[PDB]
This record gives sequence, C-alpha cells and structure tokens, in this order.
Amino acid sequence: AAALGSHGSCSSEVEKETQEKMTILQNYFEQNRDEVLDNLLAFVCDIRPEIHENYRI
Amino acid sequence: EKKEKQIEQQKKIQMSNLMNQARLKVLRARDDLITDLLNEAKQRLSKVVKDTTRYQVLLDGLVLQGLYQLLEPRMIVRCRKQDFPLVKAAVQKAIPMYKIATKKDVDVQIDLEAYLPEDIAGGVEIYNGDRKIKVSNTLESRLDLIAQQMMPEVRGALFGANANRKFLD
Amino acid sequence: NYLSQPRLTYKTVSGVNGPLVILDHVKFPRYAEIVHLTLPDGTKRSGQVLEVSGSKAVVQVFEGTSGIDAKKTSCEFTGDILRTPVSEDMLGRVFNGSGKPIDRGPVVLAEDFLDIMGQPINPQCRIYPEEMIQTGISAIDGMNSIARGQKIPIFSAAGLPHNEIAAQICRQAGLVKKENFAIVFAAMGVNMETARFFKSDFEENGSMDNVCLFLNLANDPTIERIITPRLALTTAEFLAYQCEKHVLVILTDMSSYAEALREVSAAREEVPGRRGFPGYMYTDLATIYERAGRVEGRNGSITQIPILTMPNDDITHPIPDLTGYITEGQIYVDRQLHNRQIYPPINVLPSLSRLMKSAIGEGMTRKDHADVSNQLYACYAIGKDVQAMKAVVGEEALTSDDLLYLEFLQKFEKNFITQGPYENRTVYETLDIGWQLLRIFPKEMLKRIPQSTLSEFYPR
Amino acid sequence: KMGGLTSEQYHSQVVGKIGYIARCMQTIDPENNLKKIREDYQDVLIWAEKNYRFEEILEASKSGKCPNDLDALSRRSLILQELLRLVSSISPFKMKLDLIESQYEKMKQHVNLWKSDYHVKLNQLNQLTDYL
Amino acid sequence: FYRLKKIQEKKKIIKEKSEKDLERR
Amino acid sequence: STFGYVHGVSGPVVTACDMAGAAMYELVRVGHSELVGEIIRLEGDMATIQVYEETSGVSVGDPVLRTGKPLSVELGPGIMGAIFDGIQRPLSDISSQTQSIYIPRGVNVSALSRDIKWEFIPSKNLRVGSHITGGDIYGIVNENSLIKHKIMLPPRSRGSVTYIAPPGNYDASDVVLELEFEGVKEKLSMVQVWPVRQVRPVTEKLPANHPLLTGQRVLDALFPCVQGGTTAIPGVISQSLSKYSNSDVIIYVGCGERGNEMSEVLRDFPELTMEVDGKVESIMKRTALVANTSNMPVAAREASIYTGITLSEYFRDMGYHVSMMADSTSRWAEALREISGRLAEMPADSGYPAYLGARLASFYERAGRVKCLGNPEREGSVSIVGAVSPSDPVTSATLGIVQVFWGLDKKLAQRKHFPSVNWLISYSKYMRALDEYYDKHFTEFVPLRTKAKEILQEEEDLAEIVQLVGKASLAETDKITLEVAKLIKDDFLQQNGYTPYDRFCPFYKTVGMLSNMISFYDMARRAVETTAQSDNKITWSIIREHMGEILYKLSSMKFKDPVKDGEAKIKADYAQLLEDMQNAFRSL
Amino acid sequence: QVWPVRQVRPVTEKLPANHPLLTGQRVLDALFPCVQGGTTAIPGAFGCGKTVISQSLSKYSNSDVIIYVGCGERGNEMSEVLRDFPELTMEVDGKVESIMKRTALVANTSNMPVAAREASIYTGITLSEYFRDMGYHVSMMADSTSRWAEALREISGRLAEMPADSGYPAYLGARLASFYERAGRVKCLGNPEREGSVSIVGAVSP
Ligand SMILES: Nc1ncnc2c1ncn2[C@@H]1O[C@H](COP(=O)(O)OP(=O)(O)O)[C@@H](O)[C@H]1O
Ligand SMILES: [Mg+2]
Repeated sequence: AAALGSHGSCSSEVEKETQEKMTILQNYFEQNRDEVLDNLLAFVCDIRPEIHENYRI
Repeated sequence: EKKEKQIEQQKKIQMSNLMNQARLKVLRARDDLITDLLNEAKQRLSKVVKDTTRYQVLLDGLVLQGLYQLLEPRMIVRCRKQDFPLVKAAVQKAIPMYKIATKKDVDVQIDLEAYLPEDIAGGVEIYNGDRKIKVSNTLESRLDLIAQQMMPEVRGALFGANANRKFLD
Repeated sequence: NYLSQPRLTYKTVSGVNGPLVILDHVKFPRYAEIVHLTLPDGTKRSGQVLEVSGSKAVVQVFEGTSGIDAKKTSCEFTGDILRTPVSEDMLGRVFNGSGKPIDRGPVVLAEDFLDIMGQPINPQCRIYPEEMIQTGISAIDGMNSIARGQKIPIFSAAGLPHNEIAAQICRQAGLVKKENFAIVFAAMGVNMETARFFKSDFEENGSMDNVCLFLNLANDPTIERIITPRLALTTAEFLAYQCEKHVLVILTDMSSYAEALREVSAAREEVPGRRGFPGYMYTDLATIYERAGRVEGRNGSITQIPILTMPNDDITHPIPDLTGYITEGQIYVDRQLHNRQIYPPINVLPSLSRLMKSAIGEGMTRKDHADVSNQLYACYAIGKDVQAMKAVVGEEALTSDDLLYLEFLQKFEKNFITQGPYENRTVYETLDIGWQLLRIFPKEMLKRIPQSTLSEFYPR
Repeated sequence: KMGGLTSEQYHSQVVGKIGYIARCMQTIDPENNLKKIREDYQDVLIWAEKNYRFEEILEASKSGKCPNDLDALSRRSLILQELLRLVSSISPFKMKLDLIESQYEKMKQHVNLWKSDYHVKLNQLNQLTDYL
Repeated sequence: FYRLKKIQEKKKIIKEKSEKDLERR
Repeated sequence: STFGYVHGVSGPVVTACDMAGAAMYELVRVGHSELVGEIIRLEGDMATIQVYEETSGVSVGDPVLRTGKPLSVELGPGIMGAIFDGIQRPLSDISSQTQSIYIPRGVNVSALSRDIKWEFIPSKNLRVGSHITGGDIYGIVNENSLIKHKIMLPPRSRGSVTYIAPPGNYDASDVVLELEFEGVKEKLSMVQVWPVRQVRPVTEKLPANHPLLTGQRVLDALFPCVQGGTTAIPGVISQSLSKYSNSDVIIYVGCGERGNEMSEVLRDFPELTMEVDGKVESIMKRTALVANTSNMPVAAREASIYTGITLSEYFRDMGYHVSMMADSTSRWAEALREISGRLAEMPADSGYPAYLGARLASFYERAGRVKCLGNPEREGSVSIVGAVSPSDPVTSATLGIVQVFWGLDKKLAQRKHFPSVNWLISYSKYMRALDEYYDKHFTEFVPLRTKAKEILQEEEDLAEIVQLVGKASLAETDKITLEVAKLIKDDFLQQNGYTPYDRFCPFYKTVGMLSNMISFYDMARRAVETTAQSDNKITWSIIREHMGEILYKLSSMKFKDPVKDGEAKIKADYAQLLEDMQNAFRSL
Repeated sequence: QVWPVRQVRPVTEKLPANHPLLTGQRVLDALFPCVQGGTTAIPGAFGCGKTVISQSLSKYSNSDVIIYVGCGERGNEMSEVLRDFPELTMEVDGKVESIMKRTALVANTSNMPVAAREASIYTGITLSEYFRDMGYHVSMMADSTSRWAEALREISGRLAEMPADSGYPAYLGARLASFYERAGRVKCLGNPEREGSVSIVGAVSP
C-alpha cells in the first residue's frame, strides 16, 4: 500500500519538475533569441571569397 | 522478505522509467526551440532576398566564392529564374576578379534551360563544364553550414554555460 | 573561426570494392577527411578518406557499399576530419555505433566538438594511480586488485559468463573504506540478448541517469566498429578531464573490433601481420587502450575495462597477445572452472594486475594484504601441481603434506573463488576468508609470509 | 532508428495503430453505449470518428500532437483486441455492460495480458469455434 | 606463402601499369 | 627546390614531389604545421617520407620544407634531470611553456635551453695559436653537484685556436671558442649536434674487466656482468642499478612503455636519493630519461633507442661510466615490422624485416669500455641492458650478439619466487675476464660459484627421477644434495626486492652467505660419507635433529642489513656461524 | 509480394525466448535444450548424424512451419525428404494430415553451381521470416553452413582478394553473424498484435 501511494507522489513531483524545467528554458530562450539571430545572419551575409592555400600558379 | 524485495525492485524500475521520460521531454523542448530559431533565421534571410540592393551584394560574392572552389577552364552557373539579371550582373563582376586572382583564363555560362526551384530562398549552384563536380551555394546551404558549426555557441548564448565544465582546454 | 566556404560534391566515383569507394578528380584531397554519400535512391551514407594520391581518394564507407554505383551516387567532401559533438547531457542517453540516438530523444546539442582521435597527453603531466577500486569480487580484490585509473581487460571465450562479470563490476565497484562512477559503455558486434542484458541491468540497478551507451549489434554495419570505441573514449575524456567525473569505460568485444580492421586491411590489399590482421594492429589498439588514467591539476579519471572473446581459447592469438603488451594486466575467465559451475570462472594463475603492488597494504587497505596474496597464489600453484601428479600415481603415493595442498585447492575454489552474482565482499572479508584457508597449513609451510604477519594474523 | 524501426516505419506504425484502435472500438461498441472505455481511449479516438487523411495524422505523429509511443499504443491496442475477441467469440449471447466493464478493468490492471490465463481461455474458445 | 605471392603479383601489375604510363609521357 | 609538395598520404607515410636534390634520411618538415619526417626512399624527383607525428588533415599540395640534416640530437649542458620524447623534445619545458596537459602537433622547442646561464671555466693550458683536435676538452661547465660537464671539441672539428673565452657565465648560444683550419673559421658554443644513427668515434676499444654490481645475488653470483657489458633480460633491476651501482650516469629509454608504468618511472625517479661525500643527493642529478608510451608514433618508437645510445656515447666520451636501460627491444622490433610492412618489403621469419639482426647488432655493438678521442687521456664506458618481451626472432637475433642472457622461469614466477631468473638456461660469457678481478679481490668466490652451479644442476636430475620413484630409493648424500639445493634456492637465490636488509646485497655480503652454505654442504656430506660402511650411519634426519640452530642461523643469514651493520660486524657474524657449524659437526 | 533476400524483414520488437523447441531426442531435450527463436550449431565429421538430426527435428518438432535448406549437400538426402514426408502424418482435430502440408524445401546439391549456395541460404531465411510475420513459430534447417563458407572462398579466390584464416575471406564472420541475427521471437509489424518466431539450426562440416 505504501509502494502504490509513493509511485503517484513520485509521478506528481517528476511532472511538476518537468513543467518547471520546460518553463525555465522558454524564458531563457526568449530573453536571448533575437541576439542569437542577429549574430547568425551576420556570419551568413559576410561572404569573403578565398582560394585554397595549396593553390599555385 | 522475498516478496517485499520484489516490490522494492519493481519500485526502482518504475521510478527509473518515469525519470528517463522526464529527461527526454526537457531535451525535446530545447531542440524544438532551436528548430524554431533556425526557422526564424530562414525567414530573416528571405527579407534580404527582397531587398534587391543587399541581395546583389550577397549574390556578387556567392558567384565568385563558387568559382574559387572549382577553378575549372569552363563553368556553368545555375540560379533561381526570377534572379537571372542579378546573377548575370554578378557573373560579369566575378570574371575580372577571377582572372586577376587565379592568373587563369575562364569561360562562365548561366543556365537558361533549367533553374533552381521557386521554393529555394536564393543563391546559386556552380558546375564543372561536364557537370560531374558542383559547388552548392544557396542561402539554405549557407544557413545550415554556418548554423551547425555555431551549435556550441548558440547553446551557451540561449541557455547559459554549464556550471560543471571547469576546463575548456 | 569556421569553415565558411562551400563544399564540393563529386559524381566522379571510379571503383567500388568491399567497404571501399574510390574517387578521382578530387580537388586538393585531405587525409582522414569525412565524406557524405547520397545514393541514387536518396539514401545517405558516410565515410572517411583512408588514402590520398594526386586527384584520387579512397573512402571507407561506414554503413557498407551495397546499392552504390559508378555514375549516379555523389560524394560531398566536408573539408574536415571527424569531430563528434559532446555534452554532459550524454549521460542517460542511448546511441548507435555511429553516435546517432536510438532512445527516441533528440540529437546532441553540443557543449563542444572534439576530434575523435583525441590529443596526446604529455607523460610529464600524468599522475600514477594508487586508489584501489573495491570491485566486491574476491578473486579480483584479493589477488588481482584494480587501481582507479588503470587499463585492465577481461580475457574470455565463447560460452563463458564474461558479461555477468562485467555487469557485476559495474553494480559493485567503489573505493575501499577504512565517489561513484559515471559509466561509458561501448558494444561492438554484440547479439540482441547481450545488448538487452546490460541495458536491463543498469535499469534494474535504477542508475541509468549516470551511464552512456553506444551500441553496434551483430546485424549493424561492421565498419562502424572502427569509430565506436573512439566515440566512447572521446565522451569519457570530456566527462573526466573537463567535467571532473570519475569514469569507468567498458568496451565489450575487442575481438569484433579487430575483425573490422582485418576487413579494411584485406580490402586495401595491405601487407599482413599474423593470422591476416593488419601489420599496424599494435599501434592501432594502443590508441584505444592508452586513453585512460589521471592528469595533474584535474580531479576526474578514466578506468578502462576492455573485454576479449579469445578464439579457440588461444591466449597467444594476435588479439589477446598484443593486448597484454599495452594494458596493465588481464583477468582470465576459464572454461575448466565454468564447466564445474564455479562463478566467477576466474583463473588466478594467468590473471595479473600490474598496478596492485602500490594500491594495497598499510594505510591503503590492511598491512597483510601483500603477504596473503603471495601465499594464496603459491598454495594454489603447488596444489595444481599435486593434482596433476595425483592423476598419474593415485592417492596412495601422496604424503600428508600433499593432502594439505590438495585440501586447500578444494577449499579455495569452493569458498574464496566461488561467490555468486549479487554477493559483494569487502577487501576485509576477502582477506579474512583468505586467512581461513591459510590456517589449513602449520606456520612452518607459509614461506612467503614474514614472522610479524604470521604472529599478528595467524592466531585469530 | 526508433525502437528497431526507421523513422518513416515508426510513425507509419503509429498511424496504423491509431486506426486499428478505432476499428476495434466500433466493433466492440457500434452504439456509443460503452462510455468508460470511450473516455479512457479519447486521446486516440479523437483522430478517428472525425474525417481526416493518413498523411495528416502522420504529420501530427511527427509533430508529437497525437500519441506517438509504440510501447503505450501496443498495450492500449492489445486490451481492445483481447476484449473484442471475447465479445466476438460469444457470438449468439451477450454480456451485460457492467460485466464487460469489469472484464475490461481486470484486463487493464494485468501485468502482461499476452501471458495471462485470460488469453489462454480465449485461445481455447477460438480453437473450438474455428472447428465448429 | 600464398600471401607473399599475390603481393608480388599486385606489385608487378602496378610496375607494368606505371611503365606503360611512361610510354604516354 | 628547397621545398617539395605532398603528392599522397596513407597513415604515417607521405609521398612528396619536386624533391630532386633530396638525400636518404634527410629530415623534412611536412604540412602547414611543419611536422617532422625522415626521407626513406627516392624515385626520380619523388621521395617517400616517414612522419614522426600524426598526419591526419595533411592535404595534397601541402609544403614539404627540405632541411639539410639527418636525425640528430643536441649535446651539451642541460641534459641531466631532463625528460625527453623519443625524438629529444623536452617534455618538462613543453609542459611549462604551453601551460597545458597536451602536446601540440608540430611543436618546436630546442632540446637544450638557450635561456639558462651556465658557469664556464676554460682548460687554462690553452692559449690563442694552440693546436687542437676532435674530442679535446677545452672547458668545464659546473652543471650540477654530481656532474662536471666537460666541454669538448666536436669529432671531425679541428684546427688552431683564434679565441677562447674567459671564466664566466654564458648562454648555450654564446661563442666560447673560435678556431681556424686552411683559413676557414669555426665559432663554437657549449652545445654540439650529432646524427643519432652514426657511432661516436674513439681512440681504442678495450676489454671489459670490472664487475657491474646489481643488488640481486642471482645476477651478481651465478651470471656476472661487467662495465661495458651487453645484457638481455626479461620484460626490480631498473631502480636497483639507478640507486645502487658502480655507474656514474644512468640513461633510461621507455621504448614502447605502458602509459601508467611510464608514469610510475617519471614520478618515482625524482624522489630517489643516493649518499655521496657523506651528504644525500637526488639520483636525478646524474640521470636522463627518454619516454615513449605505446600510443606515440611508430617512427618515434624506432628513434627512441638511437637517441638514448647517442646520449650515452656523449657521456662515455667525457670519461664517465654510463649505464643504459632499454625498456623493450621487442617493442622496438615491433616498429621495424610495421614500417617494413607499410613499405611493401618482403619479410623473413614471422613478418620481421630480413635486416632485423643487423639493426639489433648495430645497436648492441655501441656498448663497451673505450679510450676516448682527443688530447686528455681518458677511459669511459657504456653498459647496455636490453629488455626482451617474447624461440621468437627478436630473442634469436639478440642471443647471437649479447654476452649475458638472463631468462625467466614461469614456475618460479607462479610460485612467487623472486627474482624469478632461470639458473639453467641463463648464461654469462664474461666469467674468464672477471676471474682475474675475483682472484685479486676475493680469491674464494670462484670455487663457491663453481660448486653452487654443480649442486643446482645435480639436483635438477634428481628432481626428474623422484617423480617416478617417490624419493624412497635416494641415498643420504643425495638427500643432503636435495635439501641444500633448496637452502640455496630459498635463502640465497631468493631475494625480497623491497625490504631494507636485501634492497641491495653488496658483494662482501654475497660471498659471505654462499661461503657458509658451501661450508655446510662439505661438512654435512662428509659426516654422511665418513659413516658409510659402519654400524652407526649418519643421515640427513640425524644432522637436522643435531643442528637445527645452525639451519636456523644459515636460513637467517639473509636478514643482515648493510645500512644498519658495517662490513666488520656482518663478516664477524657469518664467521661466528662458521665456528658454530664446525663446533656442532665436532660435537656429532 | 516481392522482397530483397539480403535485407532483414522488419518487426515491432524482438522478445526473450520462453518456450522449448522439443526435438524428440532424449539427449538434446534433457541435457542441452533449445527454444522457439533459438540459434543452434551442429558440428561433426562425416557420418556422425547431422542430417538425421535435421530430418528428425523436421519430422517431430513443435513448430507450425518447417523451411528445409540443403545447400551444397547430397541429392539423395533431398530425395529422402520428398519420399518420406507425404507418407508421415501428424494429427489435428481427430484427423490425420501429411507433414508435407507444413514444409517448404530449398535444394542446391553438391554438384549444382557453387555461387548459388549463398542464394539458397538467403532465400530460406527470407521464406522463414515471411511466415514468422504471420504469427507462426518457424524452424529453419541449414544442412551445412560450411558449404556456403566454402562457396565464398572460391568467389573470393577468383576475385583475387587477400585471405584471412585458411583461405576464407575476412568478411566470413560478418556474413555468418548477420545471418544468425535473423533468428528470434518477435512482436510482428502491423496491428492485429500477433507474435511469431524463427529458430535456426545450422549444421557445420569441419
Ligand atoms: N539417429 C540415428 N539413428 C540411427 N542411425 C543414424 C542416426 N544418425 C545417423 N545414423 C546413421 O548414420 C548415417 C549418416 O548420417 P548423416 O546424417 O547423413 O551423417 P552426416 O553428418 O555425414 O550428414 C545415416 O544414414 C544412418 O545410417
Ligand atoms: Mg549431411
């Protein structure tokens, strides 16, 4: 009977901890999302063509 | 005692299965957010394509960068049909800088008979004269190629550094 | 900095043979580079450049060459060597031999990308290991004791219970009391029942949140075995030397790894070593086995336990032979003990641990531990010689002293070696089971033991 | 590699089980009489009864919008199948709805319904029935 | 012995194809 | 050309082109990271290069910078207490400059520091216009408390002195000497460079005639070794020679050693000490190490031997006695087998190259006692101890060359008897050379050595027959021979390596113990033989009953500690036991 | 339906084996048991009884289907099976039925083309996996796997490949191991939730 009760208690706390962790990720993401995108596109749009360093005339 | 120990063994296994699912839910939540960020990056690039002055400044570089990988006597550029005048201008700017940098003469042609699909955000593919070798230089090629190499840095920028990682060396 | 420049894609495939694809017209080829192959039906495979010459490159394909052709199949060259993603979130995950997930979780969001060959650690910067791992098994802890940071294989054979010894070490290992391990587990060429057994045991122990599994089963591609130990050990080196964990690494058949090398070497038509294995087999195995131990100024460690299936029970075969020239011992699992239902079937005579000499004794465990190990060994060696003589001459030829050795040989196998799968014995229980056997003899026979050790521990 | 399957095989088996669960539910209960089971299976029965296409529920399975664990769906599926076998093997006669709900609850609580003596008793009825 | 032959043969074929390429140079 | 280009790569082997001026065994620097490699085949304008570092990521068209020199080693001040790579990279400096646990690929550090200032004193008899020749000592550096580092004109250098620096402090970059010959000038610092594959020359090799004491009674008594010796051993002795020997300088080469065992040596040696002029000093002041763990590149494994022997010939030339230990000549022959296979060569026996015995003999024949080059009359030596790690081709090739061989017995090792050396397959060919030293300094030992080998061989035949007949038939003289053979095996040949009283058994202790055991054998056998043909007949049981205290004293003779007790006490205690034996036999 | 013989037919899940494959021998069934989903080897010199054990197991075992493979072995050892199995009967519902109604055979005798012995093995295991997927318990007999290893040695020899042990190709162990991994007990694909198995009993001719 104690085992059967303890399983539901563990499931409850594991669920609430899952919801807390997922909430924290979405807050840390939205606080940083635009700063990351502005660096990704700065690398994408800055082309800088180069020839391989082993090339010889 | 044997029956009690079997209940103890069952408790460990059942709780373990809950915790394994709970870890995987939190990990899937991150990769969903990362995938949504890469979808916003694709949308942000799709505006640069409509901004035809900046799109020419990209597309001038996307052609010349492909020519410097291939280094062939003759090459073929494949492009999105709607962009043909912009890539035709980019080829004419690329050829003198190619001859100056490589010291080699070149013939560069643009496909009129086949094109990249309208689904493609923009950019080009460049082919060898017999099409057995290519360099693919679409905006989706650059977005992916840069985004994967940045993954250690977007993890840290979005979610903060791991407190247990005492050394970087 | 990044590789910001585009990737060349070639349809210039020129030959296909066994695990190898050969390309030509390749621009400035790079040795050890990674290649991604798209087949005519859109299947994606991956491979590595084993040789370069002029415009020609030879690629080993990890998932095999079936369905590849000389015209439609195309290779994209990545510009770089093989770097795996790593993170601390890899503990409590399951991956295949290529490092792709099989637990239905996502791919690794990296904390870093590491070269799977690792980087040479300076011999000046290593620390000599002296903490004993109490494995809980008397035939190990009493006579073949393991230091934390050692390399020590299990040598075994077909039908023997080496998986149970490995699982029992993973359940029972800890330090001697007068920390608990992160586990990295690799499988090359295992059957489904072996993979299920280990995964089920870590779940039965309720500890999967502290272990990482890389699985290549006997139906998975054989050339993935070339990278599977190197994915596992690159993960263990991040966890140990950057996250400061104590790692135990299990590599569950080095014999099925060595066969994947022989396929690639045979397909390349290289000059053989013994039994057809590569001439460089020692130098290759050493790159896996020397990724272990401790470093100065960092708190983590890696302990290595490889497992070998020896063919025909031949310990002189090139696989177990070369492993002894690199690792700090062996534990030997014996068919003659297994046929008698002894467990563990460990034979203490061919077994060895080279780092035990400094891990045991006063301040470490107990002051008698060196002497008792030597005397138990000498008694078993003599008793096995008396047993071998007796079968020629019959018991009427044996002296009373020969019957003391022949009695000891039974009591040792029945009480000291025999243990059972979930019994855990301390070093102290291991030593004091040992003394109950050394009391079979009068004091004058115990020649390996000095009078101070006899005087203090024999009368009890 | 999800379970042992490719991703396409794995999500395609999920859609197959969601459909088969609905076919079992309609053949146990053509009339919506059996409310308790139709509530306990609501999370999968929402996709059926409605008009929808295989290709649409496949995107929902890839998105994780519908249920998509083959371990859970196989357990859910088997309990309807082993109840449908009882209901179909007792062909001319009828059980009462509270007896049916009692058998369902007894099955749902069972550790391994495939290993059950209930499964053996049903195999023995089917063995007589197929001869007759 | 059978593996020390065959390696000789593969070397002989490589030397022949090498010399027969010098006839094109 | 001055640089070629990489044409192809396959493991540690590189092929390069535009290499037209290249010479066999030139070093080159490969790739943009400048990895060291050595040239090993030439075909027209192409070269094949054996790379000493990992080649992963090397590309076709990469540079190959063509250096002018063969594989060669820096010789001069700063070698004592150093830890080196097989190729002479300084592991303690690389650790300090990089601030990291790793070795960088293509790392460049000079093997001898140019930052440290050394106290230099010229020979004072030299003045401008003096004539000097290769091997001439022209100054001394006070490198250490134990080692005066003689500064020598390089072999093949010669001429008339044009400048010679005053006493003072100098960098290894500073010009301390200048000289002229045929109007050409040389400017010289305290550091020279020598090719590791070339034997350093000498005036004369000399016969080896003085023992090289080792702490272990088996090796000192039954199978002697000599200063300038060549020895092969199973792979105790490493620490033993290092802390206790007649040798001035020790060089240890960990050729193909296990990671955690190399780490033992590198931790352990700097803690060890010796007593010098009534003062205690670290042995690291007279030691240098070459470390090469089993995962390091196969070509560096091969070079690690040539580095250590060249460093040994360099201290030989100063007139020191040097001891070299090579931790496996078999793990070295493993590298030759791999490199030979990568080059498509035909093997001889068991896949080894057919030149394996020439490669071994060229290494071992660099040992010996010598009269050094150049003007101050000197002697020095190199003694080589080579571990062998098995019948097989490496053992078979080694036994054609070495003057001493110590074989293991698995019966001794598995009975936990130590040192586990087999006294019936082992040999030493130095015994006639040493018998004049034993005649000069001991006189009694040659009879004792002889009789001990007879007892140990006679009992080995009895030990076959007693397996058939169960001891009952055996005569009392022959039982005496079984039981005294056991005394020798357990109380003389057996030796605990860790206990202070037997950590190092000096030769006056070694002769003392055996002299008493052979004196017992004579008297015990004489008592039995003298009472044949008689109503009273003596037996081993009668002697054992009458003389149990003498057997207890004889078995206890090993416990005398040469750190606690002096020569006079240890001799007097053994001489009192010899009188107790004689009195007991006279009382029978 | 048509399936590639070199590719494993999928399943929902492999399961632990929990039930004996009864052979009707006193030895074997008492001393050395086997299971529905098991893997067995029968090594032995000529005349020991490998084919008689294979035939006895084919006639009398508790299996729903038998697939019998005779790669590289005698034509009379195939002809005996065709002569016997129509006459021999098991009993169903108080009625007798010929055991040839539950049997399929794959013949490629010791004088038929050497290269086809590889195709016999993969045909017979693919036929066994097909009936496993129906929820049957199947047994496959492979009356010598040495004849398949010996066929690989000739093809490998004429392809001029480097040999491993005693002339065999280095891939021989991978070809064997991936064949024996097709045995097992399973939850089948698809939705009627049935379970089935394949046992493999490979004879070896050292
Ligand atoms: N179980 C058996 N009972 C009776 N005779 C047997 C039995 N097993 C083998 N034999 C005899 O031995 C012969 C050879 O058996 P077979 O299976 O063909 O051996 P092989 O291993 O060479 O294929 C049979 O034809 C039969 O005469
Ligand atoms: Mg047969």
